[PDB]
Amino acid sequence: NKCVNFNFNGLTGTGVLTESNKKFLPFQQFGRDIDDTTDAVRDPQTLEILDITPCSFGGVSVITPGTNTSNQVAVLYQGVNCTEVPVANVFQTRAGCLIGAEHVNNSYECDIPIGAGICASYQT
Amino acid sequence: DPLSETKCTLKSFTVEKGIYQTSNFRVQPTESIVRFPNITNLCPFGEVFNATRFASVYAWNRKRISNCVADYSVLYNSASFSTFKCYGVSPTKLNDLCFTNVYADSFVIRGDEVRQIAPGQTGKIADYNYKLPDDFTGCVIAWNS
Amino acid sequence: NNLDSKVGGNYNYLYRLFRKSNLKPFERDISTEIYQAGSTPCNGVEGFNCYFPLQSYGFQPTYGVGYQPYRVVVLSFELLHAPATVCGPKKSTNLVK
Amino acid sequence: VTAQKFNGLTVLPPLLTDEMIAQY
Amino acid sequence: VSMTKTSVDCTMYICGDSTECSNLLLQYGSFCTQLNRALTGIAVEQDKN
Amino acid sequence: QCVNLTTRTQLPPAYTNSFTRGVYYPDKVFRSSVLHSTQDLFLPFFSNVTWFHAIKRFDNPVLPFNDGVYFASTEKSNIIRGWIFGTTLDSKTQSLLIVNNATNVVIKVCEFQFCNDPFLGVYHKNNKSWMESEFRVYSSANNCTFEYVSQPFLMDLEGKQGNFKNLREFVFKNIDGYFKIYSKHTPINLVRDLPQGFSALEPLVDLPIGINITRFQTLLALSSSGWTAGAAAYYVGYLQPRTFLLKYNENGTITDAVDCAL
Ligand SMILES: *[C@@H]1O[C@H](CO)[C@@H](O[C@@H]2O[C@H](CO)[C@@H](O)[C@H](O)[C@H]2NC(C)=O)[C@H](O)[C@H]1NC(C)=O
Ligand SMILES: *[C@@H]1O[C@H](CO)[C@@H](O[C@@H]2O[C@H](CO)[C@@H](O)[C@H](O)[C@H]2NC(C)=O)[C@H](O)[C@H]1NC(C)=O
Ligand SMILES: *[C@@H]1O[C@H](CO)[C@@H](O)[C@H](O)[C@H]1NC(C)=O
Ligand SMILES: *[C@@H]1O[C@H](CO)[C@@H](O)[C@H](O)[C@H]1NC(C)=O
Ligand SMILES: *[C@@H]1O[C@H](CO)[C@@H](O)[C@H](O)[C@H]1NC(C)=O
Ligand SMILES: *[C@@H]1O[C@H](CO)[C@@H](O)[C@H](O)[C@H]1NC(C)=O
Ligand SMILES: *[C@@H]1O[C@H](CO)[C@@H](O)[C@H](O)[C@H]1NC(C)=O
Repeated sequence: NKCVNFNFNGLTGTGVLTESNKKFLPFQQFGRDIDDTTDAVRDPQTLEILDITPCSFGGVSVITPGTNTSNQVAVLYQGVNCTEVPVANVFQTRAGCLIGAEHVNNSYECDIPIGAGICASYQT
Repeated sequence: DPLSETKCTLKSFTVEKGIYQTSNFRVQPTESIVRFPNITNLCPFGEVFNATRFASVYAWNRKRISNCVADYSVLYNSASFSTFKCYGVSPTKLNDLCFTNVYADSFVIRGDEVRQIAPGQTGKIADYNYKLPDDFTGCVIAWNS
Repeated sequence: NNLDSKVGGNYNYLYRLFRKSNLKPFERDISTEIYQAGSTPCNGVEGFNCYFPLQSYGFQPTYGVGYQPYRVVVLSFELLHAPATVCGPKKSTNLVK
Repeated sequence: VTAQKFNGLTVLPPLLTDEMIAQY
Repeated sequence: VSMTKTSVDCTMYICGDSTECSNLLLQYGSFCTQLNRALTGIAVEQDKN
Repeated sequence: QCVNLTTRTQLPPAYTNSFTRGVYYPDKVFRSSVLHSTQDLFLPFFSNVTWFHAIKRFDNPVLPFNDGVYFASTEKSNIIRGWIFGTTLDSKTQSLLIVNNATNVVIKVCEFQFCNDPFLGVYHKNNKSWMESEFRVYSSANNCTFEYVSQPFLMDLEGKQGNFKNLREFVFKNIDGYFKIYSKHTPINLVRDLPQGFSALEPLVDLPIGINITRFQTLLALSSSGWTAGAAAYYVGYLQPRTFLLKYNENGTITDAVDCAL
């Protein structure tokens, strides 16, 4: 559970490591995706099968009113769960994490489309 | 600020209402981690240096090394080895280097005649019982005894 | 050769055989100190596997071509980003509008 | 009919959920 | 009615983790912006659809 | 020792269909619940594999080993025991030796001088026990390069079952100076031909041998000439450069494969 450059038996890759639910044959030392990407490895000391997750990343989106209207903005970390964003008001959605936004309950009419039913607006 | 970073993306001093994609945030990877099946067939170096009796120089022993990992870990790293040169790779770099195929040699000579084991050199050791080739890019070591 | 050779060897000429790493492009390290090639430190002006990185060229007339010394100049410059500071062997023309 | 990837292509979610279109 | 949204981290996809590659990309130029300004157009057009 | 024994009955070579036997796990790499494809050297499906016996009769001729091979034995009491591989076979190059003696397996790479009539020889008496007698394989090996040996066992030659009780099989291949051994074992109730249906051989071991290979021989169990050697059958087939598609399942083990240009 840290974003690292790993290497097992010379096999470099980038990600975070976790203990698998998957199970290898006795003699295999690398495992892959349907897209032929090392999705798994078996540590040549402990042999316990490790699944690899590539670190979470993406385009920061930014939500702004008119420059005329304000200098306030909310910063959106798309796809990323917010649990590693402080390594670089806050809320979480299927579409990403809204930082600098007051999460309200009242379902107003839409203006700034975000995803999975979410959209934003500027109000008191 | 993200406010200056959007003004920058747009190359503009005004921005109206919107959601603007920018700055591809990515976790700069925190450190490396490395794994190997721990070394167990280490190359059998004790008998090349620690052995109780070496041969006569006309009978100079030669034995083959293979199938193993070749640590300099107590070799170069003990100062009592009073001479050494690998001529092509720096003496620091042989733990990171590899071999295709190897033979190692063992014998005794006089301290004055140690300089004569250099390739393309003279004196009765060199010319009559231990001679070395013109390209020689194996390695060489010596110690007082 | 016909200048930089000396028959006893022209050992006025020195190089830096070692350093902690490669220097920066167009850098120049004047450091004299003993390079700690081995894991040991060395304190005082000498020690085991700490070596003098400044080492020497011999040059003599009895040495072969390409083993001989060569005299080198390396011209560097930048271009048209900015006002001129040297200009080539051409006369300025008339001007027309 | 029948989340990042190592190279940074991303499937990204819809604006309206599969419930909100049903509600339309 | 619509096709799935996509975006790509074109820099991570063309040479993941490499600064030496990144300085080669910085000779190519606008291709990384362009190759998501196109995909933004698709992404918004799904919402409008 | 070597003694050149000529004492057998005279027969031509036999042939049979390969069915879907002759695939291996192509790389040392896990996948599960996928249809995945490979291009490498493989036994073509439905090849006329050559078919050989021990009986009165003992099929052990010189075979070419172009691009490596598949080998399979339908067996009783461990009659098929070793393998011998090379190109000069007379000490003018290196060659490889792999056998299973009466107490240890031995694997060696040397400038060998193999026999003209090789085998592994055993005491055969009625006193309820069979033991090592003789080891006719080679004389010289004057340069060597590999040195591998098993832990000590006892591996029998006694038994009297009817039809073939066990199927043992191997792929042998020699690429970038390494050798690659793949195997499998499965019990059988089969009388005179290879099992239909499917499996893929696992990489049993890999060896740093370094020898260009052109021909192969096999070692079998047995006052020299005139002899009894037991009833066995085995089958030999080459490898062509061809694509294959594979089913890797929920367990990540192999389910099926397809020869692409069948
Ligand atoms: C890596 O080294 C260790 C020994 O240092 C080997 O594992 C040991 O095996 C016993 C088996 O019961 C365990 O109780 C020990 O805890 C293990 N030691 C450690 C430090 O984990 C291991 O076999 C070696 N790896 C390989 C591939 O052989
Ligand atoms: C070994 O087998 C062959 C018969 O095929 C014989 O060996 C020959 O021996 C002569 C020298 O006397 C050589 O010139 C031939 O080239 C050999 N041939 C081969 C293939 O080895 C001999 O009959 C047999 N030896 C014994 C002891 O039975
Ligand atoms: C935007 O704000 C400025 C004051 O900074 C004002 O002068 C301008 O008229 C405004 N524009 C519009 C279209 O409202
Ligand atoms: C908002 O709604 C959630 C349930 O959807 C509720 O748990 C929460 O207390 C509400 N908060 C406010 C500030 O209304
Ligand atoms: C040789 O053995 C002695 C201990 O008897 C030790 O001091 C020395 O470091 C050893 N060197 C090597 C290469 O084994
Ligand atoms: C009789 O049996 C013993 C083993 O109990 C065996 O060693 C011996 O070789 C047999 N006798 C003869 C004549 O072979
Ligand atoms: C695959 O896994 C299941 C569930 O654990 C197990 O029962 C089954 O025996 C496995 N398949 C084979 C071929 O063994």
